[PDB]
Amino acid sequence: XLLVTAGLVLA
Amino acid sequence: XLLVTAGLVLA
Amino acid sequence: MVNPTVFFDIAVDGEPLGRVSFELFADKVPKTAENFRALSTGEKGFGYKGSCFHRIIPGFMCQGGDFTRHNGTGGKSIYGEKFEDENFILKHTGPGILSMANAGPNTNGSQFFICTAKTEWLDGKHVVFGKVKEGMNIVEAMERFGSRNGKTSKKITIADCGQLE
Amino acid sequence: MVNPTVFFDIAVDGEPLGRVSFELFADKVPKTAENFRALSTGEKGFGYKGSCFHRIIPGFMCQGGDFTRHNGTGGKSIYGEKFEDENFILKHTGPGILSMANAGPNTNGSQFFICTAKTEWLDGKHVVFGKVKEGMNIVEAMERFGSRNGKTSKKITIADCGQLE
Amino acid sequence: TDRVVKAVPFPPSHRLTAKEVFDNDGKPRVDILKAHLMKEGRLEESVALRIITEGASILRQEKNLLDIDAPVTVCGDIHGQFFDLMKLFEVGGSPANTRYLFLGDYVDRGYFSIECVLYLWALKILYPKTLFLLRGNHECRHLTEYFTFKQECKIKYSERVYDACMDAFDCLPLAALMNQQFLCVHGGLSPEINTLDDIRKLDRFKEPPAYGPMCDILWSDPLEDFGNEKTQEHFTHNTVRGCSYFYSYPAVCEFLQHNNLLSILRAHEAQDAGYRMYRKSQTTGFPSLITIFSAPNYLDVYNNKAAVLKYENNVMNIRQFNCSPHPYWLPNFMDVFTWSLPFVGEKVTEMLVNVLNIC
Amino acid sequence: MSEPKAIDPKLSTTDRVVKAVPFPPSHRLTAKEVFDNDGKPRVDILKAHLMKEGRLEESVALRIITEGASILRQEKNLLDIDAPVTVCGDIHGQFFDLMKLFEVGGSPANTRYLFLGDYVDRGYFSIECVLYLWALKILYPKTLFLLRGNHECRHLTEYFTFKQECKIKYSERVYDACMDAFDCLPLAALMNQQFLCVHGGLSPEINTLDDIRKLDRFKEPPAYGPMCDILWSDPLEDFGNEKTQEHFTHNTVRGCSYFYSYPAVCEFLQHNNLLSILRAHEAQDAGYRMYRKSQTTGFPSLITIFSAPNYLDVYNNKAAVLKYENNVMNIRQFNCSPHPYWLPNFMDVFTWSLPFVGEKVTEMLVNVLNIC
Amino acid sequence: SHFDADEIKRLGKRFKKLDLDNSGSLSVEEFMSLPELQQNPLVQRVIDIFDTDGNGEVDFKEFIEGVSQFSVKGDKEQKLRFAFRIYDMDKDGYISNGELFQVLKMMVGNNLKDTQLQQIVDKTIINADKDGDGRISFEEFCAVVGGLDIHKKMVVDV
Amino acid sequence: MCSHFDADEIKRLGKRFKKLDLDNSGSLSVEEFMSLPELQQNPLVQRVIDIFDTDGNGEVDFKEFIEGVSQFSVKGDKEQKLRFAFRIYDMDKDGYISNGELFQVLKMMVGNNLKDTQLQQIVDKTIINADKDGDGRISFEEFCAVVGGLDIHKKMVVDV
Ligand SMILES: [Ca+2]
Ligand SMILES: [Ca+2]
Ligand SMILES: [Ca+2]
Ligand SMILES: [Ca+2]
Ligand SMILES: [Ca+2]
Ligand SMILES: [Ca+2]
Ligand SMILES: [Ca+2]
Ligand SMILES: [Ca+2]
Ligand SMILES: [Fe+3]
Ligand SMILES: [Fe+3]
Ligand SMILES: [Zn+2]
Ligand SMILES: [Zn+2]
Repeated sequence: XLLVTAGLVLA
Repeated sequence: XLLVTAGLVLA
Repeated sequence: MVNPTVFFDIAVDGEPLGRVSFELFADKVPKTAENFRALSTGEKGFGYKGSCFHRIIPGFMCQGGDFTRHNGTGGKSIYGEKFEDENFILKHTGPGILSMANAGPNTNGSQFFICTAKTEWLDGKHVVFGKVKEGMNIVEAMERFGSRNGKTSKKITIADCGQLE
Repeated sequence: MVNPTVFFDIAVDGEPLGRVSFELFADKVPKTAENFRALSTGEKGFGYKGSCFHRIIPGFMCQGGDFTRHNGTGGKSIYGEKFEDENFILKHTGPGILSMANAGPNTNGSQFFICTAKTEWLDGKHVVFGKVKEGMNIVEAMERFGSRNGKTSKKITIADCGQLE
Repeated sequence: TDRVVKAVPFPPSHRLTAKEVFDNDGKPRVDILKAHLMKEGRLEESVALRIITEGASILRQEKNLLDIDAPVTVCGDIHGQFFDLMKLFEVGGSPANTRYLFLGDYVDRGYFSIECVLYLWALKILYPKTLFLLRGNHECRHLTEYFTFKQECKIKYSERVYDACMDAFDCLPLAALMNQQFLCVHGGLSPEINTLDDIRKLDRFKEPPAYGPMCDILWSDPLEDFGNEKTQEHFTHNTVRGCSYFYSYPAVCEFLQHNNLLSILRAHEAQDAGYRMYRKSQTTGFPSLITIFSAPNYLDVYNNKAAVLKYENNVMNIRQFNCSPHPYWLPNFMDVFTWSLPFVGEKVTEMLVNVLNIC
Repeated sequence: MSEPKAIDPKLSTTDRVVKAVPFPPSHRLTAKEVFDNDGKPRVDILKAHLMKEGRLEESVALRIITEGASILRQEKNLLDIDAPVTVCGDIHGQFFDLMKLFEVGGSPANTRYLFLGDYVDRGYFSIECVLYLWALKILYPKTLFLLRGNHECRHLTEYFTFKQECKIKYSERVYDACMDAFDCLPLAALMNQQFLCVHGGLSPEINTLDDIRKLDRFKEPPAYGPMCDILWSDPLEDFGNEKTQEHFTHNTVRGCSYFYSYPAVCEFLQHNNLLSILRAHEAQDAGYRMYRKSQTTGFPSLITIFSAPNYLDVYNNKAAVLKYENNVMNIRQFNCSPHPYWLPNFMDVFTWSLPFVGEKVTEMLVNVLNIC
Repeated sequence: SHFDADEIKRLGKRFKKLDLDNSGSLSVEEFMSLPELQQNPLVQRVIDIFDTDGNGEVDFKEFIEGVSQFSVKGDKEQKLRFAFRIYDMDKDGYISNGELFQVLKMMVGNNLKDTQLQQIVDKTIINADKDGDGRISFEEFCAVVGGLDIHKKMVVDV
Repeated sequence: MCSHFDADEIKRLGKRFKKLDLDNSGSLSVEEFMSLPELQQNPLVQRVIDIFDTDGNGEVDFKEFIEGVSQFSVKGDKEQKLRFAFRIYDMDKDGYISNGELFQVLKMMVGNNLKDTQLQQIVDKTIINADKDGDGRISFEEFCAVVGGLDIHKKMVVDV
């Protein structure tokens, strides 16, 4: 989808 | 403080 | 849109105080609103009928819906377990907002609270599914029986509950 | 009130594109603002001078602030570890918003992100600490060098970071 | 086995054959295909190419401007969201006793784009004079190369199943004339399109150019100030989309009168309520433009509702519906190994270089 | 039979998981550690102990309360103070935030103070706030000044946590001692012949400054009347936007007292020739709220100063102290400071955990027997 | 002393259904089977109190003796002795500052911060430890939780 | 000889072993590793102990400490660095990553940022889109038939 993570980028 | 929990009421 | 309306007939130590009706925002929170509705009807065999409001903190809220333990520790949903926090579209804007009570993230059962004032700090933490339609006077009347820790002086119960329309 | 402002002189492959001014909210978020301002001056050895913008998605944000690995998995805070989510007071208004990236709840590091659109779904999940004060034309320029993947065709970098008032 | 969460469905290994999908008449069984596609089930690579080509050949023989007759149920963007398509057919009615008009964008954004093609195309074969499909701006190669439909087709099937879709998407009609009152496009108008005879004499069967009449049909949007025109001028440049134009109220409220049309029914843009009715044409009291969005909770992030638009008995019914549950996929359809290794490669190295910190 | 033995270095630790956090002292400060030879309190030695959640001996705690109660007794209802003053609002038991206001406002050794009430309730370090402020009032009798808030009575302290606080940390004797000392707290304050400083506000029964002087203090605040209204009155929600003119209206929010409007305030300021009325009582987001300025001067006719940041651990408000010197009113602002956790109503972890423990165990066993 | 076979027969049938490998001894997996026992904070703790031999696994003699403290025909002193053992991890008859914390982080989880949970664990000991040893006994536990009617809710039907 | 390190390399890491050894037993426990600053905030710490165990006893001795950190040298290879990376997704070391093992290792890293039902869905699909043989688990032949192109091995290097 539309997220801003550090390492495991999700949907 | 002012919380709404079910079992362990906090501050 | 076609949002259900449930009713609560309040009773102070057996004696009626009044009736509070809620609009369940099933349009914005379908799974969470169906839970409250089905428990108000008692179609699943269990529910809000007879249960008490164990925690009333005047100037804050009225917590209830613990039909298994009546003290805050219990309560169950119609989904067997304890369902997930559906969404947080709706905020605790002000007095009258009906919202779910949890034991942290994704632990929604039956217990809920009715805000008597604006509670913004609960946004993103608790799921809002309804508001008081008619009967805010009764919720204000319920307030007069509370205390700081929430323990009620006289036992306030939901003597009758169901669905309107 | 007496809020610290910092800058970012963007460089595409090597050549200058312009600066972006950032008003930090030390008033709303004290610790989180200092975690950006400290790495913006580079007063701990490691800073935002010579840093890469790994993920850039159009109509979303500009993720950057990773220097220990430059791919997205690294970065470290000024507290010698990875700090806690300060508070979720400020929301994602729309374009210009500067918020903290994380690896989940209470996992805040050195990595941040600048918004190019309204990102309300990240409220209560990411800690907002700043807004673009001046230089929004420079951010809209960095935007067009990205993709759906987040991949940067021409490697966008930060080469000059400091402080104003 | 070692399977932890056992209650969740396991995608069927079995890929459906030509016998199971099709019949001896050549009519596909949509209900046998539906329940399979819902369990994340795939098809035999040749029968997937047969549903597309047979359905592409049926769209080729159809003209540029289709003439749809009332009662119809107009849908907007489906955007990969298959599980939200099954719900759309329930609020709108069964494809047997209900006529349909989709305005485009079946692919991209949502991670189930190929299923939305296979079901709609299977429905196009079985009901050719009932189920009508148009062309949206995402039905081109450049927007599927950039977005997620190419990467979907490679992974779920082959790049040849993609070239089947790309050949079928060019056979898709641009506009629709619904009950001699409505012009139905994806985006909207064009300054190069004055009358309805400007849509009929166009070379379709090609990839939409960066400009031109074909582009503007699928790409155009109304002004954000549609009604309040302090700054007039009919057609301005579309800054939000990049290419194409913007159409103001007097640009629409003159196209209508010039062609005896009532209103324009479009999609393209994301709408919070699932639709949006714009400023009324003061000749009829009917909204000059209505946008219809059929993708609810678009990108699992905007909590938008979706609406469908059914016109029956001189009454326009706008029916709203909510998001249905769907299976998870990582971005770009990447496997856990490709997603997790860059994290392992550092969270083992940031452990070992931090074991050499003590001395 | 000595022989020095060899011990295990891995067994030389304690069970305590979060070793980094301080354990509150077991030592109770004596009169010899709190008080000097001249009878002067050692405030810097007190600060250092209370900030670590350390208690005093029940006897010396009483000495600090009674000694300061005796100094407040000899003071008038309406105090006479002058510039340079640093006016403070509600504290509501937020001790570690009272410690911060003494930095932003200045040390009590060279700075003049005026607290508008509400030292107790809501915050869980109220007895530490009384014990410090009273100690300051013994050491600086004419510099530090304390007023009476609506919470400085036995009605609100028995409903809220103050009585329980005293009972858990010290005893009920210290509560009773605090209650008489609270009676001895002055109601108003005339500051630099220009200002009138109270907790709540005005009263329909208070027309001049001579009214407050003749008022009988030294009692538990009444349900009706002047002394009650000094402590409870809030300004009418719309101040300057009053459509139907009235002077005092029944305060529906509080449930007692009255509401006061602008033609009720600008009326009082002329018959008494005062500049403004500084109050507290109402929680402000910015820690202050300057109301409608009287066009005859240009200075706010009311101020409402609130000195409790992140009120009730959740409001996320700033707090403001109020400095005044050389005809300029300086509104300093400050945020929250960390403070230790306490369970609601000072309860222990056993009375808090057992109802949940009782349940989570019963439901483990009733869902292991009822599965067949 | 034993009980009555009516209830023990029912317990035994339910015990056999829970015995996957039919050994008698139930492991971590042989308990984390049921959907209402996997997402509950005190499973591991109730297992360790049932295990009267310390092998890490529960058998029949123990499955009986554990639900015996919970049976309808129980007593106050018997029920609270179990409540005490939820916190007393190493079974020495004394709850420590580390044992008390661990059990509470099992319950409150992430809803309270570590420093915040430690502060209230430190404070419970200060106010409840009469002998001054830094730890809490059964006598010091009952002097706290004796006034409340907790014993009436720790009942199950067999 | 199949080992890597030489003279001054093994001598330098011998000075780093006595400092990590609190009880000076000669064997490093897990409760000896988690006392360091940047290790309690790392999901894969227990992994770089269970794999660093040539015997399996919970304690990482000096033989296993030299042999483990040996794959993290500039003198390490491709077939070797991805072999260790394969052993991360395998907790029991049977040389085959089973359906639910992958789940456990990913939850160690992802946790509650993905719902229970979500992680299992992508796992059941990663296997169906990579398990060519159809055994219901992934070997080192199939794991390499996927990741052996993104080249993460050039970064799995520390210094002696
Ligand atoms: Ca067994
Ligand atoms: Ca046993
Ligand atoms: Ca113990
Ligand atoms: Ca003891
Ligand atoms: Ca050792
Ligand atoms: Ca070993
Ligand atoms: Ca394995
Ligand atoms: Ca395999
Ligand atoms: Fe679209
Ligand atoms: Fe107050
Ligand atoms: Zn479109
Ligand atoms: Zn007050």
